[PDB]
Amino acid sequence: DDMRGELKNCSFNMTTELRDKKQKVYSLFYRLDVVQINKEYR
Amino acid sequence: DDMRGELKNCSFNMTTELRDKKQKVYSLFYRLDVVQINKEYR
Amino acid sequence: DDMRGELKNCSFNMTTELRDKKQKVYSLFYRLDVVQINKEYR
Amino acid sequence: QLVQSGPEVRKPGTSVKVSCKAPGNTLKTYDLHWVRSVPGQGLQWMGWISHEGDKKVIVERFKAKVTIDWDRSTNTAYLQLSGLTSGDTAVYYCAKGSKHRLRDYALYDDDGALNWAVDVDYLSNLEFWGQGTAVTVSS
Amino acid sequence: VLTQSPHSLSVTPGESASISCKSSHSLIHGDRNNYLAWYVQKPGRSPQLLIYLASSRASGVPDRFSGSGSDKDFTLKISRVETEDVGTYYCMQGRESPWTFGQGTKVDIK
Ligand SMILES: *[C@@H]1O[C@H](CO)[C@@H](O[C@@H]2O[C@H](CO)[C@@H](O[C@@H]3O[C@H](CO[C@H]4O[C@H](CO[C@H]5O[C@H](CO)[C@@H](O)[C@H](O)[C@@H]5O)[C@@H](O)[C@H](O[C@H]5O[C@H](CO)[C@@H](O)[C@H](O)[C@@H]5O)[C@@H]4O)[C@@H](O)[C@H](O[C@H]4O[C@H](CO)[C@@H](O)[C@H](O)[C@@H]4O)[C@@H]3O)[C@H](O)[C@H]2NC(C)=O)[C@H](O)[C@H]1NC(C)=O
Ligand SMILES: *[C@@H]1O[C@H](CO)[C@@H](O[C@@H]2O[C@H](CO)[C@@H](O[C@@H]3O[C@H](CO[C@H]4O[C@H](CO)[C@@H](O)[C@H](O)[C@@H]4O)[C@@H](O)[C@H](O[C@H]4O[C@H](CO)[C@@H](O)[C@H](O)[C@@H]4O[C@H]4O[C@H](CO)[C@@H](O)[C@H](O)[C@@H]4O)[C@@H]3O)[C@H](O)[C@H]2NC(C)=O)[C@H](O)[C@H]1NC(C)=O
Ligand SMILES: *[C@@H]1O[C@H](CO)[C@@H](O[C@@H]2O[C@H](CO)[C@@H](O[C@@H]3O[C@H](CO[C@H]4O[C@H](CO)[C@@H](O)[C@H](O)[C@@H]4O)[C@@H](O)[C@H](O[C@H]4O[C@H](CO)[C@@H](O)[C@H](O)[C@@H]4O)[C@@H]3O)[C@H](O)[C@H]2NC(C)=O)[C@H](O)[C@H]1NC(C)=O
Repeated sequence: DDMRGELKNCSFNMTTELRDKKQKVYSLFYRLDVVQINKEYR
Repeated sequence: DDMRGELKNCSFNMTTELRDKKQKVYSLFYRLDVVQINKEYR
Repeated sequence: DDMRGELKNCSFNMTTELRDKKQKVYSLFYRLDVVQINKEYR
Repeated sequence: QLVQSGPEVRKPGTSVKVSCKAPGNTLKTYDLHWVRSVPGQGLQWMGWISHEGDKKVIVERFKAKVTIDWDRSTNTAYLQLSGLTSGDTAVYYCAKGSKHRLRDYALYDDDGALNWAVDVDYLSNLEFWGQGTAVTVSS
Repeated sequence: VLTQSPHSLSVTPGESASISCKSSHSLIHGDRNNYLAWYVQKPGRSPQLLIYLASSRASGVPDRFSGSGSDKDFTLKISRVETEDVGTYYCMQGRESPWTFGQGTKVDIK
């Protein structure tokens, strides 16, 4: 119950070894560590 | 009459704090700092 | 006969003086300096 | 105006070819579209191949049997049909139009360059149309 | 997918007719551009354009043709019609690929 909203998946885009091609890289982050701007975060 | 054409109102594009977005930003530049390539200067 | 494929004529899209437009630019590279993925090399 | 190849009759099973020509080379910046007009059933969009040569979109419903080519040197649009069933017995029109290549999500770099951009393009209009070529398939 | 109403029309010459193309999606890219255009096909003739982006007519079409709308509701209000305006009408949406026609509205003089 204490982790309701305490972790975020926060998948986002990046550039691969080639600066032209794209790569959709997913990660993990803590709620205290991102800010809202589904719902986008930075 | 002295400062006719010695100040340029230039609007352009900039990378914002994030990167997936860009912003339209206007500024004032002295004529001695810009050169032609409204008109496109650099 | 000793340069069969040793030299590669590679062209890319390096940015021009101003960081907004791409320009097609060619160069020569040694085969030991490129890796395949005409074809695509990095 | 535009010119299209004359009316054609084909036995079902083989392929057919249609040529759309511009007068000289006055229409090169405009993009190319192909449309079909089954009588009493409205009009369908065959596809398009753009003008810079970076797009080749053909609707999946006709993807297997229809090919669209553009010869730059002669400035000629080529439409190839393979199945040539009873449903293809209709009038095919070559259209020249313009699009809007908007810039959607783009990944600028730290120094300010452009790593990549989807820059999906939107169809705007089809100003110029061919006279229409009738293709008749009979068994 | 796209539709429009009424399916068929019959208006006395000299009057004004209005046909509405109902879409199924936003049909707006940013806020103002409305990537929907009108195409008219005369009997036994290649279709002719009347108005692109649902806002502005092209060069070579008179003032009679006029289309306007937003979001998903777009109407063309053809005013002061004559015998040269009888034919079928279609609406192209370029907002989403693949781009499709309509089912056609056949206008007739009443
Ligand atoms: C990494 O980069 C990729 C780029 O490849 C990026 O992908 C985008 O992802 C978002 C979110 O998934 C997509 O946004 C969805 O768009 C749906 C419809 O998109 C149409 O319109 C797009 C342009 O409209 C956008 O921009 C305008 C102007 O700013 C704005 O008004 C709109 O609201 C919208 O934000 C257009 O680019 C897009 O084109 C795709 O399809 C065509 C046709 O196949 C193809 O040719 C293109 O190549 C492209 O694939 C399409 O035409 C929209 O329905 C959806 O709406 C959501 O919310 C509503 C309401 O809650 C829900 O009802 C709905 O179900 C959805 O959940 C949403 O807005 C965006 O379109 C993608 N971009 C592209 C180019 O595909 C990733 O997000 C990046 N990763 C990040 C940022 O982490
Ligand atoms: C900062 O970054 C923004 C990013 O958005 C950028 O704005 C955009 O710039 C691009 C680049 O020009 C614009 O793309 C053009 O858009 C026009 C339509 O513009 C009208 O409509 C929009 C709304 O949709 C209005 O906002 C705008 O004010 C105008 O009223 C298109 O018509 C253009 O298409 C032509 O070019 C394409 C390739 O780029 C071709 O594929 C296409 O066929 C068109 O061809 C044209 O040129 C041919 C010759 O090359 C000619 O023969 C044809 O007849 C035709 O004229 C083009 O896609 C885009 O609209 C801008 N706005 C947005 C929201 O994206 C800023 O410019 C930038 N600031 C800088 C760099 O200082
Ligand atoms: C630097 O930037 C320039 C432009 O800014 C790039 O030049 C264009 O690059 C694109 C690639 O993104 C090229 O597009 C591709 O062209 C291929 C050429 O194919 C020829 O042969 C086929 C038959 O096999 C013909 O049908 C075709 O008309 C051509 O005559 C196409 O085959 C490619 O099509 C594939 O992709 C499209 C979508 O992109 C699909 O719809 C297709 O089904 C198919 O899968 C593609 O269209 C384009 O031709 C280039 N133009 C020019 C003038 O160079 C440079 O590539 C870029 N360079 C670098 C290093 O970044």
